[PDB]
Order: sequence, then C-alpha cells, then structure tokens
Amino acid sequence: IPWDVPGMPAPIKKIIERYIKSKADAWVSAAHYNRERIKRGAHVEKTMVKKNLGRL
Amino acid sequence: RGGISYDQLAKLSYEKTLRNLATQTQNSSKQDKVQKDTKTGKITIADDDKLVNKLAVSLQSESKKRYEARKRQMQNAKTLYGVESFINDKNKQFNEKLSRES
Amino acid sequence: KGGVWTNVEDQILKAAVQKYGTHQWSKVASLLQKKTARQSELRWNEYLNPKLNFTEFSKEEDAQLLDLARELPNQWRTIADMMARPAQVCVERYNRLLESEDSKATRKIRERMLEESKRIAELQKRRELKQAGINVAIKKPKKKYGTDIDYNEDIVYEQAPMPGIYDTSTEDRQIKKKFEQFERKVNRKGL
Amino acid sequence: LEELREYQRRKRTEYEGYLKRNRLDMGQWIRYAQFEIEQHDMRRARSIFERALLVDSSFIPLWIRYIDAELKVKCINHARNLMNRAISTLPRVDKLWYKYLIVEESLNNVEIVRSLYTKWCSLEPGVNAWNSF
Amino acid sequence: MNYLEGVGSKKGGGGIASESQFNLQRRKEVESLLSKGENVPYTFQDEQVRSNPYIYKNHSGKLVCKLCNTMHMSWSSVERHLGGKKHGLNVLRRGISIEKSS
Amino acid sequence: ASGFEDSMQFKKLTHAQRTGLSQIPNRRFTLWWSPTINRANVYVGFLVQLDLTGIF
Amino acid sequence: ELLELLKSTNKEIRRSANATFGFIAEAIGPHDVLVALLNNLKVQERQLRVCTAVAIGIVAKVCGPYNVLPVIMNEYTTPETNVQNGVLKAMSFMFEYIGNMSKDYIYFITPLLEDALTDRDLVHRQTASNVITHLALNCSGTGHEDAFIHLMNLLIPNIFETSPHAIMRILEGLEALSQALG
RNA sequence: AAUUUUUAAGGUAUGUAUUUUUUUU
RNA sequence: ACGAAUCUCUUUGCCUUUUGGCUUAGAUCAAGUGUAGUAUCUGUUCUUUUCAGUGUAACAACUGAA
Ligand SMILES: [Mg+2]
Ligand SMILES: [Mg+2]
Ligand SMILES: [Zn+2]
Repeated sequence: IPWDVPGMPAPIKKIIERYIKSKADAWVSAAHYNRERIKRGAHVEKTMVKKNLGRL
Repeated sequence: RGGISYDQLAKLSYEKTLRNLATQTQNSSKQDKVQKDTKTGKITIADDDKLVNKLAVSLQSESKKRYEARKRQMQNAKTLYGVESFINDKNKQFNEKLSRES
Repeated sequence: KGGVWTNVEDQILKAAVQKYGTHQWSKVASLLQKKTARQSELRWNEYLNPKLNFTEFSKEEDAQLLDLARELPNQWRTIADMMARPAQVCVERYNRLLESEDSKATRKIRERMLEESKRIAELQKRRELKQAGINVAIKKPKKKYGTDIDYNEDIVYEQAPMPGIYDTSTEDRQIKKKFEQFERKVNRKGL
Repeated sequence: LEELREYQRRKRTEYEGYLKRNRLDMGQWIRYAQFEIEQHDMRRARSIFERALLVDSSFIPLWIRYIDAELKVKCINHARNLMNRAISTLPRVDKLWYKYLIVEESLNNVEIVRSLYTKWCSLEPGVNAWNSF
Repeated sequence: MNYLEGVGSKKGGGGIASESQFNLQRRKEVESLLSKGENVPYTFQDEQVRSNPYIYKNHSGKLVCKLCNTMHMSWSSVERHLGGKKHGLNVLRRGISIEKSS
Repeated sequence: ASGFEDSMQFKKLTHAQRTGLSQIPNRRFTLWWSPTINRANVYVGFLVQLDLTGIF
Repeated sequence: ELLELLKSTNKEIRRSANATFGFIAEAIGPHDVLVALLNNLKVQERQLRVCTAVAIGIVAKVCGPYNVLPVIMNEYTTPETNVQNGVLKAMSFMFEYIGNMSKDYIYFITPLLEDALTDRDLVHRQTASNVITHLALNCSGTGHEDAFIHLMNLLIPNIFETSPHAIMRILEGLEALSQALG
C-alpha cells in the first residue's frame, strides 16, 4: 500500500520515508541471509524458518 | 493574520494588566525602602499590607474568570455539534479538532 | 448458497468497518452472525464501500466500455480497474448494451471500587467505636518491600527552595501560624 | 482527622507513584504541587516545585505558577528571592520579565523597576522590551 | 520436550464459554454500534443531554418514543421511526402546540 | 485412533485443546517397551523410588 | 455443567437435568443454586429460560418456598422482559408443585400479579393468568377469597383478547377463579 | 581402519490477612 | 461626544490520551432444525359527488347507475 496522507508537512514525510527505506533494506537483507543459511543446510532454528517464509 | 509569537503576546498581556491596574488606582482616587543587614547581606523591603491583599485577590479573581470562560466553551462545545456518529465525548472532541484542521 | 445481506447486516458492516477498519475483517464477523470474514470483506469491496461508483452511464462510458471490451476480450477486473467501477456493474451494462443492438479497564475499575468500599467500612467502624468512646487508630498497609515509604510521616524529598538575598524569615512565622490554625480547626469543626 | 489524614496520605501515594514513573509530564507536578497548597502547607508545595525545576527549568508555566502560590498567600521575599533565581536562569525570556515588572507595579515601588530596566536594558533585549521602558 | 509445538494455555479456568453467552455479548455490541454509543435512559430514572431526547426504555426492556407512543424492538427499528413520516408530524404538532403558548 | 476423532466437540476447544498433540499415544509406546526403556543395567543413572510404589 | 447441558435437543435429558437440581438443592443449599439459575434467565434461547423456570419451581418445593420466593420477587424488578416472564413462569411451576401449601403465600403475590395483569405486553398477562389457574384451584376453600376478587377485577378486561395462546390461558384462569369465588 | 551413554529451566500461578495482653486524660 | 471601569454575547487565537511499543496482519478459531401462533417499526393508497341493497353496536367497508 502506498501510504499517502492528507495534509502533512512534506519534510516530516521525507523523514518517515527515509527511515522506512532503511528499515526495509535491513528487513530484506535479513530475509535473504537467513534464506541462504537455510538452503545450505545450516541450523536456522525453528521460528526463524516460519518467520522467514512470511518475509519471502 | 494570524498566530502570535510568545513575545508579542507577553507584551500585550503586560499592557492589559497595566490598564486594569490604572483603573483600580483611579477608582480608588474617586472613592477618596531598602534596608540591608550588616551581619548578613540579606535585603529587606518595607511593604504595605494593602495592595498585596488586592494583588492576591486580583490573581485569584482572574484565574476564576479564565477557568469559567473556558468552562463555558466546554459546555457549548459539546452541545453544539451532533452531526456525525460518536461513541464517547472524547471522540466528538477529537472530531471537532478535525473540524479545526480544515 | 444465498448468503443474502439484509439491510440490517449492511448497516452493521458500515458501522463495523468504521470501527475496526478494513484489514481486521475477522473482528467484523464477530459483530455479525450468519457471516464469515470472507463474506464480509467481499461485500465491502463489491457493494458497500462509499468510494464505489454506482451511477448512471454517460455517453462516453458506453463508448469507453465497448472500446475496452473489444480491445481486452473478457477480462472484467482489468476493464473495471480502467473504468474505476465495480466489475459486476461494468459487466452488467455491457450485456444489456449489446442487446441495445437487437431486432483490564473493567477489572481494575471494579477492584478499585472494592478497595474504596473497604476503606469506607473501616472508617465508619472507627466512627461507631468513637461514638462509644473507644478510640482506635487506622492501620498502615504493611510494607511491600524493605525500603517502602510512608509519605505522611515525612517530607518525601525536601528540596530547600534556595537561599536568596531578600531574607523572608518573617513570612515563615505568618505561614506556620496559618498552618497550625488550619489543623487546630480540623480537630473541632472537622472541615 | 483520620477522615483527613488518610485522605492526604492516600493522595501522596498516588501522585508520587505516577511522578515516580514519569519524571516528565509537568502537567502532573503542577497539579500535585497544587494539592499540597490547598492543604495550607507551604513547605511541601515549595519542595514539589523545587523538585520539578530539576526535571525541566525551561518550562515557563511551571515557573509562573510557582510565582502565583508565592504571591497569593503574600510571601514576599520568597517570590522576591525567587526572581533572583528566576531571571538569572532564563535571562532572554519575555514573560518572566513582565511578570516580575508588573508585579512590582502593584507593589508601587518604582525604585525597583528603575534598576530592573537598568539590567534588562543592559542585556540589549529588543524592540518590544525597550518600548516598555 | 513438547515445547517444540508452540501452543499453550494459561492456568486459569475452563475456557470457551457457552454459545448462549456469546449471543448476549454480540447483541449488546450490535446495539452499541447502531446506537452510536449513546446511553438511552430508562423511563423511571428521573432526568448528559440526549442526542435526540425522545427515545427511552420502559420498565420492561423495550425502546419507546415518548412523543409518538410507539414501541420498538431494536435500534434498527428506531432509526426507521426517527426517519419516518409519523415521527415527523408529531414534532410539528408539538411545534405548533408550543408556538401557541409559553 | 482413526475411529472416533470427529465427534469430540466442535466449537468448544481452546487453542491448545484443538491444535496440540495428545500425549496419549507416546505413553502407550513407553508402557509397552517399559522394561527395556527402564532397566537397572544402565551405564550411568540414579535410582529413585516413586512415592507410594515399589517401582524404581 | 447441567445448566449448560439443558440446551440438549432431547427431552428426557432436559427433564432429568432439572430434577437433579432438587437433589443438589436439598444437599448443599437453595441460595447457592438459585443465583446460578437466575443469572441464566438473561439468556435468549427459550428452552434455557423455560428449563430454568422449572428448576426454580423444583428448588422451591424441595427446600421450601419461603427461601426461594423473595429472591424471585426481587429478580422480577429487573427491567429486562425475558426475566420478568421467566420469574412469572417459575412461579406457575412452583405453585403446582406445592399443591396445597400455596395459601400461606398468597397476599404476597397479589401485588406481583398486580403489575403483571396491568402490564402492556400481552405475554405477562398470559403468564400471570397462568399463575392464577394454579393458585386458584388449590387455594379454593381456604377463605382468602378477597384476593381472588382483586385478581378477578384485573382479568375480566382481558376477555376481549385475541391470540390463541393468550386467550386459552385467560379462559383457564376464569374457569379456575370460578372455584375460588363460586 | 570403530560410535558412546546427562543433568537443570521454559507447567501447574501470584498476591493479601491471619498465633499478639488491654501506653497514663 | 469623550478618557474609562464591570457583567452578558460573537469571532480570531489557545486547546485537551490527537490510540503505549515490537514480530510470521504475532498465530488461530466461530451461524442448529421443524410444526403451530402472536407482537412491533417502516413504505404505498384513501377524509371526495347522490341515492338503492349487503353489512356494522353505530360507523366503516363492499355492491350498482346520473
Ligand atoms: Mg506459556
Ligand atoms: Mg523464552
Ligand atoms: Zn416518534
């Protein structure tokens, strides 16, 4: 979903978008890292799998 | 048009109280020091018990008035707007803030 | 296979969607018997959403429609996304339009009520025993932990105002007189 | 008196518990500092405001109110010594000067404000400040 | 080692509750929504301005319009009545009936 | 166990009740094999006696 | 566990579940059990309100009606309607279970049947007249007789009433009050 | 051409009161 | 007319918890039936010409022609 908002000061929107791109990058990178870790067979525990598949 | 910075506002209120005070003086006309100890540097200033009681009464009175006027805006505020659905008072109050946002 | 929506169960959605928003559909079906979440959502999107357009058809639309339906053969979501209309409306005109060519909060509240009742009870006990002359002091709610404080017994953290040049020293006397006056009143007139 | 005593005690448990948790929220301090005023005990109330100046000394509603409770009961040289500490802490401010000036008007002493405006001009404040002098 | 599963239970009492109990809960909330949260007062309670002011609840549980003397089964019915042409008239009749006296 | 599972209850089960696995078949497996799974000859292990029984 | 169990579609179940409240009320006590039942009259589904109304009649017979009755006369005040029928239906049952007694308890219930026969909705005027049929037959020959003129004065205007379940209940009352008055 | 053995914890809450010799009007 | 005080009123301005966080939306789960019968809202039509019959406690209603 795009997340437009009615009247909100633009600079605040700039800030929020910036931090959400940071968090999105970390979220995706962990999604990939845990995934190759699972593929090669190394022990990924349990809910990291169940959590991973949601991310992917 | 417009908002006012907390400086100009302060000045305006200063003037307002000056006028009010001057009126107390005129109506009072119509109805009709520094010592510092040698032992300690503590300074003492002679005071009239009158005008101090008048001061306290002025502050209390103005607080009462302000509190009451705001209270009347409380009363009318909730009784005026019955248009949209509301679960509780707090909802209606918030949606009136949404009316202010327009 | 009916799953038919009465005007009551339509009126409860719009009040539920207003309350719970559009992604909590599992909660909307809690307010609404007979209907599951997949049934509630499907109606909100196909009918009841006030951002939907149910209106008559301009002369440009039937041109726009018969343009799309020809250029996209049966795909009625893709057309409807182009037309900004619900599909089953954009389909239903097109079939008629061809034949145009034809011939916690509660719990803590109640517990607080209980506690206040207990207080009231002990107070009126003490008053009744007083009426018979026997005087009994109130009890301290023990101590939860070792260092627990009794706020009445002492000034909690007394921050002296400061020294200062103007040397009050007299006003303190008038104050203490007023204070001892206050407590001396309460022992008799009792507020 | 126990109809009083346990009232005051139970309140001082509830207010401190909240302020214990939230150091900030000056809205509570002023309320709770007001409770101890209406009990006609100045010692406790002064402590509370003094306790609340540590949390934030830049919050003027707190500074102003603590001038009131001094002026209302007419403790003079306190609300006087206080203004030594008050405007030496936040010397730029507007409201703090005028509330110290205008309270000196109702005390009729113009020698004070004569020397007040001496410093407050020595500080080179600005337009609206000079015009009052 | 059944911790592998991931379900659990709290140690208190006996969970699910009885289908009849759910209906009581659900028919209160539905009458809270459609009512838009207002407390419609009982007829005997000796009058918090009402959203309207005519609707009440009798000594039984039913809702009643005190103008029209109609009895209503649910909030949904009431909104039918308040949006009806009879409850329109009785306001006009009381309109005239007041405008002829004070 | 394939027989009677369907009619246990329907609406009523609590989360654990419905989802969790029954310990009852594993108990059946360790009763049948008990005298090997519990045997005194063990390499390292300590005797206990149950409360009111003579079972070590 | 029984109070949940009388949702059952079977009857012999529902009937035996109500009988075992008498065996428990005799054991432990009536007031512990009533509050369990009276909390269940709020429930919507009819079997549950009728099968509680029976049980309150059964707890009355077994432990004595004086224990049950003022708790039921109080519960009648609640503004929900389903309670107010369930408290009038429970009183019908308990006056046919204590057959002869019933005379001790009149005079107390005449004001409770006063608001019932006066009430607007047609079902109260049905269940109170279904109390009078049980209360008249077996309290006839006692010498109350001035409570049944009161109770009569309130019924007769219901002679014009239609509805099938309402009108046969009122005739039963008028047939029964004939034996109290003559 | 040679493995290797087991104990705790995440499950049965937690909280409050309770045995006291009558503090001087 | 004017310096000017106090109460009442509108507006501008000021404004309240303007939702306690986090993850795989954190996860998952939900409505018995049949026979007889009443109660209660809303929508739609009529207060509009005479007489003759049916009908009603009396109306009403129904039935014909100018
Ligand atoms: Mg757990
Ligand atoms: Mg853990
Ligand atoms: Zn009405």
